[PDB]
Amino acid sequence: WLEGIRKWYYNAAGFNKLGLMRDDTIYEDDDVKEAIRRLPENLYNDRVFRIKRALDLTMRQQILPKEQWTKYEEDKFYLEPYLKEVIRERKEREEWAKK
Amino acid sequence: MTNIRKSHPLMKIINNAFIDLPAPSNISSWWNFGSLLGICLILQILTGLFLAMHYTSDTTTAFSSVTHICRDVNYGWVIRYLHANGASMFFICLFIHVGRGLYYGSYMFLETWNIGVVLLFTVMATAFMGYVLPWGQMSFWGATVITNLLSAIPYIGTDLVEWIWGGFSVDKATLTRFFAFHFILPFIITALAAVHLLFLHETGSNNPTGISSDMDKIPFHPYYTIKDILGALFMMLILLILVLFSPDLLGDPDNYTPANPLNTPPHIKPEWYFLFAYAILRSIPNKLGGVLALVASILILILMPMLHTSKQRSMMFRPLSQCLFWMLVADLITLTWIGGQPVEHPFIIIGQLASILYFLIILVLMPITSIIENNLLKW
Amino acid sequence: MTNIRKSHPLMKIINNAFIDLPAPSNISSWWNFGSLLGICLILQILTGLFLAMHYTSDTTTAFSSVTHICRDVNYGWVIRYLHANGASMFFICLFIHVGRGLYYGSYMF
Amino acid sequence: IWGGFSVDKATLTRFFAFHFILPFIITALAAVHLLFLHETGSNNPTGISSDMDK
Amino acid sequence: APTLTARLYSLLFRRTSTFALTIAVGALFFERAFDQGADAIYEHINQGKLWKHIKHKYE
Amino acid sequence: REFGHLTRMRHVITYSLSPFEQRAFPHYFTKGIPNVLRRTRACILRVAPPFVVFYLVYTWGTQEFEKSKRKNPAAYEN
Amino acid sequence: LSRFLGPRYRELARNWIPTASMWGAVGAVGLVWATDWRLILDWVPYINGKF
Amino acid sequence: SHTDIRVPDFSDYRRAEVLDSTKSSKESSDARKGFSYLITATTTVGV
Amino acid sequence: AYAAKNAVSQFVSSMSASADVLAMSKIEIKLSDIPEGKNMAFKWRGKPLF
Amino acid sequence: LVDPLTTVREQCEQIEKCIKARERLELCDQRVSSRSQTEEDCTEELFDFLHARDHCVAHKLFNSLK
Amino acid sequence: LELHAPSYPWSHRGLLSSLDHTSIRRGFQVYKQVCSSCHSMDYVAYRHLVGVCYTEEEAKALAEEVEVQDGPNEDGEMFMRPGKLSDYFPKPYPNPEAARAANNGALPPDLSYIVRARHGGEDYVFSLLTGYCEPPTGVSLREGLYFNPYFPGQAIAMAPPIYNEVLEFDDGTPATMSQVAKDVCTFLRWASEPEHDHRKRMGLKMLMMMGLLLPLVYAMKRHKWSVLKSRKLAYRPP
Ligand code: HEC
Ligand code: HEM
Ligand code: HEM
Ligand code: HEM
Ligand code: HEM
Repeated sequence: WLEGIRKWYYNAAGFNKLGLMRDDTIYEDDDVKEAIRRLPENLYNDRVFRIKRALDLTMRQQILPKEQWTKYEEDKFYLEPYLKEVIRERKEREEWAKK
Repeated sequence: MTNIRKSHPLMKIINNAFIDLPAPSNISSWWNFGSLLGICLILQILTGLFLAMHYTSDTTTAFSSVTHICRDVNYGWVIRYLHANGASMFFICLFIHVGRGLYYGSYMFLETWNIGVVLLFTVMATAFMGYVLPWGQMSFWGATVITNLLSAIPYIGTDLVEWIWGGFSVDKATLTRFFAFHFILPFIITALAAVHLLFLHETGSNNPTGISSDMDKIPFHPYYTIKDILGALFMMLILLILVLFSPDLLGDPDNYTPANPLNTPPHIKPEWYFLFAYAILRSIPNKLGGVLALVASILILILMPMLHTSKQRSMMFRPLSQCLFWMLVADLITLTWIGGQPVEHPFIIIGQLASILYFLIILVLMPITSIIENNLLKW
Repeated sequence: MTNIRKSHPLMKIINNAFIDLPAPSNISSWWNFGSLLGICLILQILTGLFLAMHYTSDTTTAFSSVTHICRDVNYGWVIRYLHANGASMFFICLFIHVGRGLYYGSYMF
Repeated sequence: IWGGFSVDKATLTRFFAFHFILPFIITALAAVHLLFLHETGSNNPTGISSDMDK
Repeated sequence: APTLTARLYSLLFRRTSTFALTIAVGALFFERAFDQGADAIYEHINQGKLWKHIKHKYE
Repeated sequence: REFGHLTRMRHVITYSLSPFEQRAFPHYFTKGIPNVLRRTRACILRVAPPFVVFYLVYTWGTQEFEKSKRKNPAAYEN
Repeated sequence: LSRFLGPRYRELARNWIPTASMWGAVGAVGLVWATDWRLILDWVPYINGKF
Repeated sequence: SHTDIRVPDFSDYRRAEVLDSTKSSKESSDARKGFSYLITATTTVGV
Repeated sequence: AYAAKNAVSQFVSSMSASADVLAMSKIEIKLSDIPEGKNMAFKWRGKPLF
Repeated sequence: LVDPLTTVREQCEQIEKCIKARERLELCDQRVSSRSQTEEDCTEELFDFLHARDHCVAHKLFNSLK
Repeated sequence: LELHAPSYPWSHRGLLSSLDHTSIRRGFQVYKQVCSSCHSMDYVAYRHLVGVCYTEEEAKALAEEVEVQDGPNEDGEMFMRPGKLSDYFPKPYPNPEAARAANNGALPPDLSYIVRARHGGEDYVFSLLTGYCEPPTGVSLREGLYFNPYFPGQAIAMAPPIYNEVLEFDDGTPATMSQVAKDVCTFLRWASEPEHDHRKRMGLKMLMMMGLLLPLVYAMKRHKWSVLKSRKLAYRPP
């Protein structure tokens, strides 16, 4: 039901077409930058290569072959725990600042 | 020894600015419109300086001076129509540029975006004052209405309006003032462009994907230089087609009758670029409300960064936001069309609906849709 | 945190130019004529802009326009004579600066 | 330069346009001037390097 | 055998000085060829509708 | 932001052939045309519909305005 | 916004409020004087000697 | 692992003259450079 | 502050309406010339007058 | 001297669009003339006829002109 | 209500076509002999005719035909002189109000930019020149006003000015009303845009030159970018 429309949006958004994953496309604010610098090196190198390949594909206005597109289930939110921890720590610092 | 390009101070600045500036490899043709704006500004400055060598700003001689430029001056017609159509090309490229900024989330570069809004205001003022200079019927009466719009401001109001007019109504003082201001403003625009480029270089350039491209950067000199030259050639193709094949396509014919303060032209409309704001103004009946709406139409670009609720910078991977963005573009086209058309029964309601939809799309629909998208992507 | 004067780019340039610029402690009053020239240039620009709001470049109306500025524009005479005499002050400061450069070997730059 | 056989209306209009535009070029050249000056600092009256006493 | 492009590169494209002269000399002749060619086309399209064509009658 | 220290990247290998030893327009039509059609197919679903609405409104607005200008016979009837 | 809705921020606000009020007074006087706004100056003693 | 990697094939893009792997590029170097620089030269003439 | 007020005021009033323009504030219309039933129009304040 | 515009104009009256418009113009002219005191005019119907006529006239008039 | 002018197949309408200077020559004759007693071409001078529709000797003769006031002679008296090339076309009426008083208070416009100023261009002018029709029923034109379905308001203040055989073209062309209208409209088109011929010539030149350059610049751009276009990438984690 909801998973149907979410899967629709996943296909509608093209980051699977470029071989990217959802966390690769997040906007790099300060929290995102801290989360990135907290990534383990394997995850970090995978991220940079994915983004480089995507930028290359967009440069030539081409898309990755259909079999190599990311799968909605296979997509893994590598950055989510680190980003959540960064956000939680920032929230605590703000809360201490409040009073 | 050292490389002169790196070492020498002025050459160092030029090198970092244009030669060896790290640029993303994937920026598309939409990014060429900034360099196209620069070329348009330079062409306008040269063209207007050469026009001013033959233009006298007195009301008795202004229209006769433009006729002298068109007829007697060697290749004067080429220059005059290059200027007139270059203004339209400037505004086309500005609209496309701001559209690119909205679509690809380039507004996150806060200072660059704000300096850009300031530049848009300056360019619009420059064009509005410049259109008065030929002193045709349309020039005089458009100036009358647009300056009379300022009377809606409470208190200062009439005082400010007459101060700008230099008198009770638009007259010789206003024409000369507009000539002087139209001369000086492009140079301020040129300086603000340098400020704009500085702020952008602080943060680099955004890519169509919207993801940081520090991993994939290419030197500007060996690539985007020839790309921008190709874009400039295409722009010259379009502009020269306008200048030569259809010289009076984007201009109202009623600017060729000398201005008569005692007779209103059959229709009073601003130039095509101002038409959407003219329609927005006409939509609201109250004068002060119309002026505030006209100001807000442009100032909403200031609020655009604050209204960004999506987790993805660009709309490339936001299909619903893409649909809303193209609805906004169609709405702007509709507003232009309404502004061209007279204020009668069919067009009044269309204009009101278009204005409401424009503000709604920018303020409420786009942020809510972005939030829905984030929820869809399991954020 | 960082000081905005030293970190914001436009403010950084302005600071390095005329706030934290290391200047010699013994420069004389002959080293004020450069800033005087800059002030003169800004004054000439402002005054000429206000003059041009009433100046017409046609031969039939040039002299009449200058007379109109002198007699009819409110405080027009102040602006006009400010321009005319500011040009002379401009060249006074230019000559003095050239002389300072010759005398103190500033031409080595 | 005259725009004609002698000084006349054309020359007057050209001189107005040039007299308008040139001061801004003067400002740009002055900016370059100050840049080059700041590259090497400012000479003091004694003519000796004043880095100790800045 | 050296191709025509190969001969050009050695003879006049290898050194920018020769490369620049070829452009400059080429620019001179191209202008005289393009302009004459352009006018002939414009004259042919507008044959009998221009003063040059109809000048003989009134002179 | 100089070129040397932009970011940190590891174990990425790029092979790039010279401009002179490769064709400027490899498969410009053979592969370009199918790629354009693919790009058009994806984009037209989103870009076009908003503009289609404008064409309807433009047509309806022009028709309605012309209808208003036309005389009402009932007004001059009786 | 919710970040700044805190008691310490209220304390800072109270601390700077008199200063803000004084700056507002400076601005008001500046405006009235620069424009020579007669509406306000009319009441002002010995400034009413003008106009 | 340096030996493991091998340069990918670029034949689809390689110009016909330098497609052959048994022919030294020096013979066709002048031809190819002449082609490109001719394009540039005619561009500059028009400009 | 006093000097700056003086200078800026002088420049802004230079942008204000000039004496010649203020001279034409009022007009003298010849009623006798105007024929009955005709809306003879004039330029008053640089604006059309009916 | 027969003016070509006169001849070309006649040719529209044969055309059906001119035929229908002319009949509408004639009828509306009758109604206005019949009514003693009416504000109605034939201008709107006249334009329909002239618009149809002139459009036909434009295509062929210049051929006769020389 | 308004009636738009039809798109007549003008010779100059072609993207690369221009004005027939034979028609321009006949058009000036219509203006000089008919639309000159009213309407004043201030911005067109006899010297402009030198390279368009009459030769220099012919232009000098035409200029000499009319008489023009000259500057103050000794004793400061204005005097008439034979005329010269530098003189612009004479204005029939001394002042606009004199022109109004001589035409039922209807200022005759300046033919100079009449084409570029009125929507529809030469098509409109032709339509209103050859459009004067009988007033429809219920219309009561004020005396001194004439019925023209193309003039805004359909109440023009000039009587049909172009009737068959109104003038005699020196070229021998039969002076029909439509022929006269076409000639005068071509002349007005030239007057509004004297650069028309050179404009089309420069259009042809820029078209051909851009057709040359854009492919060449594009080839250069693709040649420079091909390094990236063909670039291959590989990820080799240890
Ligand atoms: C004598 C007086 C004449 C003659 C012989 C012609 N015209 Fe012109 N005209 C005249 C007057 C006094 C007016 C006023 C009517 C009005 O108020 O519109 C006009 C009108 C025109 C117009 C339209 C003006 C406008 O609406 O902008 C045009 C385009 C025009 N007249 C041109 C024209 C041409 C091409 C003629 C013969 C070939 C011609 N006129 C005859 C005065 C007079
Ligand atoms: C005379 C007016 C202007 C000039 C000369 C100008 C120039 C430029 C140039 C050269 C760039 C470099 C990138 C590119 O070219 O795409 C740029 C980028 C940018 N400009 Fe401006 N611009 C102008 C107006 C504006 C306006 C009106 C806005 C916003 C309302 C704006 C906001 C931006 C933004 C957001 C970018 C970022 C582009 C990116 O992310 O790569 N500019 N501008
Ligand atoms: C850089 C941005 C500029 C824009 C957008 C601009 C825009 C315009 C426009 C729209 C007109 C009216 C054209 C017409 O209807 O005839 C005009 C006229 C004019 N402009 Fe500019 N202009 C610019 C720069 C300049 C500069 C730097 C000068 C310097 C002198 C200048 C001098 C003139 C003059 C003299 C005219 C009157 C001549 C004429 O209208 O043909 N312009 N300008
Ligand atoms: C409008 C004209 C000018 C402006 C606005 C200008 C501006 C300045 C300024 C602001 C300074 C720094 C202040 C100072 O050193 O006193 C300076 C210094 C200097 N200027 Fe000028 N200047 C102008 C004309 C000239 C001329 C005509 C020359 C030489 C022919 C010149 C050569 C120099 C030199 C050599 C210095 C270095 C002085 C030192 O280091 O002690 N400038 N200029
Ligand atoms: C370094 C800057 C400048 C210098 C040295 C300079 C010099 C002069 C001089 C010597 C005069 C003659 C005044 C007289 O005879 O009374 C003059 C007149 C004038 N200048 Fe400038 N000028 C400068 C900048 C400008 C600028 C920036 C403008 C306009 C934006 C301008 C516009 C005028 C005008 C309108 C006049 C006529 C004033 C009159 O007739 O008395 N000038 N200028």
